[PDB]
Amino acid sequence: GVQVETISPGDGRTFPKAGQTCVVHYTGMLEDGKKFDSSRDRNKPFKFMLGKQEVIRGWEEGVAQMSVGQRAKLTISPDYAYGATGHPGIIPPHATLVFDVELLKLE
Amino acid sequence: GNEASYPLEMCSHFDADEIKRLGKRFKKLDLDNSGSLSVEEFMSLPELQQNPLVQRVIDIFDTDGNGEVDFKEFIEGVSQFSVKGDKEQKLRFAFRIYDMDKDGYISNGELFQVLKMMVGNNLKDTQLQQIVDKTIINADKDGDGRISFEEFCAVVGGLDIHKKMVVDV
Amino acid sequence: VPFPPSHRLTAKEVFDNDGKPRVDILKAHLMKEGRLEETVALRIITEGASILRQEKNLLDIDAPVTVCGDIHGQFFDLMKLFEVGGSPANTRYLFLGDYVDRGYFSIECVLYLWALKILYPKTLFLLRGNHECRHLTEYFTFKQECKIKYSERVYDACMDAFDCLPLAALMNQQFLCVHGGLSPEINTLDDIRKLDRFKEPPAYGPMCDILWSDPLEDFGNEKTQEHFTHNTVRGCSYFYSYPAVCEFLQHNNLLSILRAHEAQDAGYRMYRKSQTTGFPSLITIFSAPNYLDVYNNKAAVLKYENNVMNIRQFNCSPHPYWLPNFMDVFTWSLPFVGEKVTEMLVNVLNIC
Ligand SMILES: C=CC[C@@H]1/C=C(\C)C[C@H](C)C[C@H](OC)[C@H]2O[C@@](O)(C(=O)C(=O)N3CCCC[C@H]3C(=O)O[C@H](/C(C)=C/[C@@H]3CC[C@@H](O)[C@H](OC)C3)[C@H](C)[C@@H](O)CC1=O)[C@H](C)C[C@@H]2OC
Ligand SMILES: *C(=O)CCCCCCCCCCCCC
Ligand SMILES: [Ca+2]
Ligand SMILES: [Ca+2]
Ligand SMILES: [Ca+2]
Ligand SMILES: [Ca+2]
Ligand SMILES: [Fe+3]
Ligand SMILES: [Zn+2]
Repeated sequence: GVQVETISPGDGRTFPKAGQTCVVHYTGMLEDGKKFDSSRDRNKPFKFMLGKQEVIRGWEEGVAQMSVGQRAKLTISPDYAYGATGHPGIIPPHATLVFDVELLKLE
Repeated sequence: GNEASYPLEMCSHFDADEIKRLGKRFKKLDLDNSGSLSVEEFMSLPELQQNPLVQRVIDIFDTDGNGEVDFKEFIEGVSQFSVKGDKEQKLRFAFRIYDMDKDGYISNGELFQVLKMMVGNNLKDTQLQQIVDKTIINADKDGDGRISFEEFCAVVGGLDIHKKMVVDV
Repeated sequence: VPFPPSHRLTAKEVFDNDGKPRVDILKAHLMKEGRLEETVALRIITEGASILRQEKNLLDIDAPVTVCGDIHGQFFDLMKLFEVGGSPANTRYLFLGDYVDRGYFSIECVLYLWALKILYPKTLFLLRGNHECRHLTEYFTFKQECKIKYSERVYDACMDAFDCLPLAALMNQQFLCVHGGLSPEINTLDDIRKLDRFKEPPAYGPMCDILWSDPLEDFGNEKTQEHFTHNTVRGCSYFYSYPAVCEFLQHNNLLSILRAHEAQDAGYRMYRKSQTTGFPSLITIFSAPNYLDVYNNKAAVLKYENNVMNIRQFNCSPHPYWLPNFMDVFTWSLPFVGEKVTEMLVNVLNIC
């Protein structure tokens, strides 16, 4: 699964809808918390848009559960992420990834 | 196309029925019924919109270089992805995704253009340019400042990406 | 966008006739993402290592001194640090460790700092940090970095050099300067002196603690007054208390414990002060601004002179982009290229 634990509030009413472009800043980490990437590294907010299968499952199911301005910890499981194949160069096989995601804007 | 004309000769992994099946696909796809197939017609259906590689695939398939994918090219093309397809023809296909002008070498500019195509605005151009420069500085083993198939495969060859470039026909 | 210079600096370019490195030539080259000849790089590392090897576990440093915290491979912020703290040419420096990992410019940091140590062996001091070891560098991106930019030969050289790094510093007969902090098995300065420094830090013990300790998350308003407790954060070493620090201080007649090891949003942290002296019992100095490019923190350097501890703050500086783990654009883009290319065909075939 993708377990969401809030870090910062946001308006508890404006959640993202399918087709809507979610503008976010994230910092991905391995289960031990060791960071592996972040949009802050590029000072570029990662923009993807719900529904259209543009991110791993954990993100679709997780970022949907977030309100604008909310900063939360999505704890995604391999099957909802990169599974046993992992991802060449960054993600080791059978890995649980914790994402600190901050829903910035919607467009 | 639907009807007659003289013989199409091709080379592939496909058996008599797989070609028939693919033949029917190419049929629906034909839209204007010209026998060939163009980007406008490929762009025709639902999930060929935000697939940044669609015009790339068309150009690799377009072996005779005339803008359209004819049946022979359609078969030859999809055959690279057939199961029974060898890992090498798949990595060669991959090389062709970056090697825009088909001259056998991935140049700095091509690598930047192909990547920008998929990344869009998720990376600043200076960032993308910086990492393109550093990848070529390191993989360029032979010296000419442009990546050949030999060098591509030296960096990529051990990745299992090709094990997924497989479609059912 | 600028391109990294292909010309690798040679011995005669980096070292002058007196065998003195030309840190100015080095700085300029490194900043453009320039590389040295593996042999030159190795000479810098190895010659600095020889100097460090001769120094004592606990250095004896006189004020004036600019004390600096974690650097973490943020080479371009290391350049700003020197602007704020003063030229090494006329300013005494003391670094508290953690020169590598996190930042993708760790080798340029060791090379510039080692050359600077060769150049100012008696005014620029480097202390050991928990990251200057094998287990952490293999875990994080330093080993991978040495392999991408140079080779494992350079890496091994750094490892053996790191084993030569002093463990602590007694600054102005007043402060105990270390990277992590106190240890249950270190109750006096002699306890540090009697340690064997030349090795990979043990899984536990005095040397481990010095490099790994942290004050309790509640270094003042505690209810217990337990001196040392296991550090659940670090998965090793301890957490030390205000009474613990006040006990070490009184016992060894020290003013305060200056250290780093912990990110600070203001680049520093003054802890609960001594009821006798109106001075903080502990000080954390952190010299890596915008840590991990994530934390939006300021960095800082302690400047101690004429009985005045002045803290200078500084902000982040621009730096080139490296994909996560030095991964190349091909390895980076391929899985996506495969996915989409296959998806186009799946979609194309599914029209029947
Ligand atoms: C041409 C360049 C490639 C192209 C790159 C970009 C647009 C730049 C963009 C900021 C990505 C980062 O680049 C710095 C980097 O982000 C990670 O670090 C990361 O934080 C992560 O997990 N993210 C990113 C944010 C959305 C969630 C998730 C994801 O869903 O990512 C997607 C992903 C990797 C899905 C895989 C694809 C293969 C399938 O087989 C697998 O199915 C199991 C799932 C991303 C968005 C792909 O659509 C696009 C790309 O890959 C990955 C660890 C690796 C990835 O680099 C590759
Ligand atoms: C239009 O221009 C022709 C497109 C139709 C092609 C289908 C041909 C069927 C091929 C099946 C024979 C198997 C060959 C070994
Ligand atoms: Ca047509
Ligand atoms: Ca054609
Ligand atoms: Ca080319
Ligand atoms: Ca070449
Ligand atoms: Fe640190
Ligand atoms: Zn540390």
